Amino acid sequence: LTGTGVLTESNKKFLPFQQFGRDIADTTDAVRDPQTLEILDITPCSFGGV
Amino acid sequence: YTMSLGAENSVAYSNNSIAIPTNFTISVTTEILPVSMTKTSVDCTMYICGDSTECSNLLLQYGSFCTQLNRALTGIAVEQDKNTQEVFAQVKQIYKTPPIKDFGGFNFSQILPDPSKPSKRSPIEDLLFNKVFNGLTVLPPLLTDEMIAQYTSALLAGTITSGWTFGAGPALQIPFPMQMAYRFNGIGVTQNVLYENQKLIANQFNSAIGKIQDSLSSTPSALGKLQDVVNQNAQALNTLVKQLSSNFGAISSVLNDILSRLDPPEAEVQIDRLITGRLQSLQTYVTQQLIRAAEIRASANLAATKMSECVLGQSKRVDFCGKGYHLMSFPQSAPHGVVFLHVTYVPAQEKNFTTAPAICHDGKAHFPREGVFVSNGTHWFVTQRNFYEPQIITTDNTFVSGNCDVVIGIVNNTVYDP
Amino acid sequence: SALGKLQDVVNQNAQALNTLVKQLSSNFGAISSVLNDILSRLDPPEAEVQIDRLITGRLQSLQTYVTQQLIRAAEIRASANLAATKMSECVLGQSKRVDFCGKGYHLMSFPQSAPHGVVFLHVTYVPAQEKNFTTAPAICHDGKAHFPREGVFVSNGTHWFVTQRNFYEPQIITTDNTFVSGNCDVVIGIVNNTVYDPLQPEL
Amino acid sequence: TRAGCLIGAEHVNNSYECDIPIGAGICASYQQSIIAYTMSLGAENSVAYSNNSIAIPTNFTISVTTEILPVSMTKTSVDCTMYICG
Ligand SMILES: *[C@@H]1O[C@H](CO)[C@@H](O[C@@H]2O[C@H](CO)[C@@H](O)[C@H](O)[C@H]2NC(C)=O)[C@H](O)[C@H]1NC(C)=O
Ligand SMILES: *[C@@H]1O[C@H](CO)[C@@H](O[C@@H]2O[C@H](CO)[C@@H](O)[C@H](O)[C@H]2NC(C)=O)[C@H](O)[C@H]1NC(C)=O
Ligand SMILES: *[C@@H]1O[C@H](CO)[C@@H](O[C@@H]2O[C@H](CO)[C@@H](O)[C@H](O)[C@H]2NC(C)=O)[C@H](O)[C@H]1NC(C)=O
Ligand SMILES: *[C@@H]1O[C@H](CO)[C@@H](O[C@@H]2O[C@H](CO)[C@@H](O)[C@H](O)[C@H]2NC(C)=O)[C@H](O)[C@H]1NC(C)=O
Ligand SMILES: *[C@@H]1O[C@H](CO)[C@@H](O[C@@H]2O[C@H](CO)[C@@H](O)[C@H](O)[C@H]2NC(C)=O)[C@H](O)[C@H]1NC(C)=O
Ligand SMILES: *[C@@H]1O[C@H](CO)[C@@H](O[C@@H]2O[C@H](CO)[C@@H](O)[C@H](O)[C@H]2NC(C)=O)[C@H](O)[C@H]1NC(C)=O
Ligand SMILES: *[C@@H]1O[C@H](CO)[C@@H](O)[C@H](O)[C@H]1NC(C)=O
Ligand SMILES: *[C@@H]1O[C@H](CO)[C@@H](O)[C@H](O)[C@H]1NC(C)=O
Ligand SMILES: *[C@@H]1O[C@H](CO)[C@@H](O)[C@H](O)[C@H]1NC(C)=O
Ligand SMILES: *[C@@H]1O[C@H](CO)[C@@H](O)[C@H](O)[C@H]1NC(C)=O
Ligand SMILES: *[C@@H]1O[C@H](CO)[C@@H](O)[C@H](O)[C@H]1NC(C)=O
Ligand SMILES: *[C@@H]1O[C@H](CO)[C@@H](O)[C@H](O)[C@H]1NC(C)=O
Repeated sequence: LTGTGVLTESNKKFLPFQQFGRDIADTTDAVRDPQTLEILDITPCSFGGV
Repeated sequence: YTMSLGAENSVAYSNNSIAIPTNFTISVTTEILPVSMTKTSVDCTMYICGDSTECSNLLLQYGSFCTQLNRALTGIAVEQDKNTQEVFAQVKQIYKTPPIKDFGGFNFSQILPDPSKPSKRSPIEDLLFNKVFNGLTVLPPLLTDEMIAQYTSALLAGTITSGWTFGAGPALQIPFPMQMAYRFNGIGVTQNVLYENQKLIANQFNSAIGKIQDSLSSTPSALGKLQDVVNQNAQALNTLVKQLSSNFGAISSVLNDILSRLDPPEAEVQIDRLITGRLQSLQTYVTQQLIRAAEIRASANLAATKMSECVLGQSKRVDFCGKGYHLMSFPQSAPHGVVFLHVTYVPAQEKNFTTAPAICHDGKAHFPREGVFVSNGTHWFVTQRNFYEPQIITTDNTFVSGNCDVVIGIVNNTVYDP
Repeated sequence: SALGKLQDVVNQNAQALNTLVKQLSSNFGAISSVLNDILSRLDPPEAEVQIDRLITGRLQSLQTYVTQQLIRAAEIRASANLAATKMSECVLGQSKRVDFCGKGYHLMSFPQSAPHGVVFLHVTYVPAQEKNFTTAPAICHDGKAHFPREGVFVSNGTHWFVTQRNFYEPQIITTDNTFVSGNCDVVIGIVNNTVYDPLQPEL
Repeated sequence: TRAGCLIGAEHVNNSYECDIPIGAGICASYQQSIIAYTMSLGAENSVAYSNNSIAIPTNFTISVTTEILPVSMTKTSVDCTMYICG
């Protein structure tokens, strides 16, 4: 499952069978690291008007 | 069932009978108005194309559509600060109440800022405040809640210590119960009524205003009017975002899957298909946001005039500053809006009296100078029409016009000559 | 930036018009924005696809223009409604509405014509040069409580006078500019003074 | 700032009447460089309130306020057929 952004440690807890999570608008919010199983949050890369 | 329109009632109408209130009550009405809405904006290019370069370049074939959309949302965002400023910034200076809050028995601690709290909001404002990413962004307001609270505080301090003069001119001090006396004369009730009932009035006021804090804690649907604004905008935003998952006839909603799965000369057809779909949904969002903005502006305009006429003055407009005879108002800050506490005089405990349009006296017709002529069953008195307070009929509270052969329903009495 | 408010209306409409016209140069996916080049360059059975493509694009941009023009028209109508009521109440009368006919106590207004709008010159009375005075809600006199008939009771430090509240103009307190209601044991903050009786000098 | 990252303006501890608004209580203006500050809401003032004191104006002034309102806009119209198809 693809995406782009900044990966940080998550404080969320996934159930043992869950691989990634989604927010209210059904957008990927977090993923599980498939090798060590830590949960990583995905934040957007900053952008905005200048 | 068939709904009832109101209680069954009848007025005891008679050609020679009037009812006059003998005791009044004071109540506080809470009126909530939205002033502004969340300054949501989204750029057309990132919303539609994300990080797909061929989409970004293809989108230029739609000319200025993105410019028009970006401009319309920018215009709304600016308007929202204009709406806030024209409602709360009614003052020239920030006024504060004195350390010694002696207002003649009138307790305003519920509406004045609470110095023990870091937010320095009033006990009532606390309830008003406590109860209420892919190309999109939300910009902060110019005036933060703290600054709105400061303007509101200035308005209360002005209203309490200088009446309406801080609005029309410099803030000139006046004893609180004395400006209340002015406010009573302003509704056709002579000021002596207040001074002989100052303790009663202060107690009715203190209770009526204290009840606002209690009522708002037990009624979830008290601030629904401001919540509805938040909900409509939240739904519009969430709908706009979920709509990106719609494919509009394309093989996939995701540009990154079609550009990598489907050869470019055909992928462009599906990219263009997605752009038309997404551009249309964005146009729909902006159009509704402009219409919604107009509704908020109209409310902000109402709040602005209402503050000037209800808070920085005493309107004479019926049911404009709440139901009853308007005395004064005290604004409170709320998220995305303003709440007015309207203090009104309400007639009560009326009694039936017999009346006459004039008194006949040695051939002359005497009309009341300011009040009405009433009879208690044995004697004629003249009273103000908004509060029973009988006076002997004299030549100083009546005037003569014409004679006893002209007025219909004229009665014979004695007019005292001092 | 005095008349910017009327200029902003002109500018928004000028931009909407100019945008609508420049938008015709947009091709919306067609090989050319110009109908005359596609009808002469491309065989009819296919040219119709590009003609239809341009129509959808141009029809959409026109629909967008009209929609915004209707919304903008509503804003202007609301302003016109305000101007209409404001003229009736500020020019053809004297409103009592605070900050409606400008800041201060409204006296009168004089309208002036402007391109696409109206300008009101509001003439207002503004209090100034105030002084501190001591007050009382009533004057106590031989047991009766006297309230001001129209103004307020003030003291200059040695004598009590009655003044209109919007302009200092002291009068001796007399029975003709006060009225009696109740007595000295009821009013809070009542002060002792002498109320002049205009009849006493003769009787 | 809360609004965003402001580069080139200096931060000062003096509040001023606003000029060019930024957001979140911050405004900027030009002094001899561009500054950013928390905006002032109005002048500091207090009313000399007392239970037995009133202020009464002794001299008045008269002023004229100019209020501008739009009434109408250019009556622009376009026919759909000629606009689209020429
Ligand atoms: C104004 O009203 C407030 C209540 O809203 C009064 O504060 C209370 O004072 C009593 C003591 O008499 C305390 O036991 C309560 O806990 C206080 N309540 C709150 C919410 O603080 C206040 O004293 C009144 N002030 C005046 C001048 O009457
Ligand atoms: C006018 O109405 C008020 C109530 O609004 C009366 O005051 C109350 O009198 C009762 C005794 O009958 C007391 O228990 C209440 O505590 C009083 N309330 C307040 C706020 O003071 C008042 O007596 C009535 N006056 C007249 C002339 O009828
Ligand atoms: C109408 O009002 C008058 C004046 O108050 C009442 O007459 C007085 O009644 C009291 C007894 O309650 C006597 O002590 C006074 O001497 C009477 N005054 C006069 C001038 O007679 C009269 O009773 C009231 N009428 C009704 C129907 O209530
Ligand atoms: C008020 O007083 C006048 C007298 O000043 C009364 O006038 C009488 O009217 C009747 C007709 O109804 C005549 O027949 C009498 O001759 C008139 N009297 C005099 C002295 O001229 C008048 O009726 C009285 N009105 C009421 C309601 O009592
Ligand atoms: C309050 O006003 C009174 C009346 O104007 C002042 O008393 C007068 O003072 C003048 C001198 O300036 C005398 O010529 C008058 O004869 C005085 N009139 C009376 C009735 O005494 C009084 O001085 C003023 N008080 C203050 C504190 O200014
Ligand atoms: C106004 O004048 C009255 C007298 O007409 C004063 O009444 C006195 O009040 C005190 C209590 O403070 C009593 O001990 C006296 O016996 C009362 N005098 C009389 C003659 O009854 C009243 O105090 C005066 N008020 C002011 C502010 O001076
Ligand atoms: C990844 O390899 C480590 C060995 O270093 C192993 O302990 C771990 O369980 C492996 N992770 C998964 C998901 O199999
Ligand atoms: C006046 O009298 C009528 C009877 O004709 C009665 O129905 C009405 O309630 C009375 N009104 C008051 C205020 O006493
Ligand atoms: C009221 O009507 C009665 C007739 O029922 C009449 O006798 C009386 O004079 C009238 N009073 C007035 C003030 O019109
Ligand atoms: C009234 O007196 C106070 C001092 O308590 C002073 O600050 C205020 O400026 C005075 N007002 C006028 C109008 O002289
Ligand atoms: C004002 O307050 C003082 C107490 O500081 C009191 O003695 C005086 O009588 C009060 N005056 C009025 C009009 O309330
Ligand atoms: C503002 O005041 C603080 C001390 O509270 C000081 O450390 C800071 O340098 C000052 N900033 C400016 C721009 O003067």
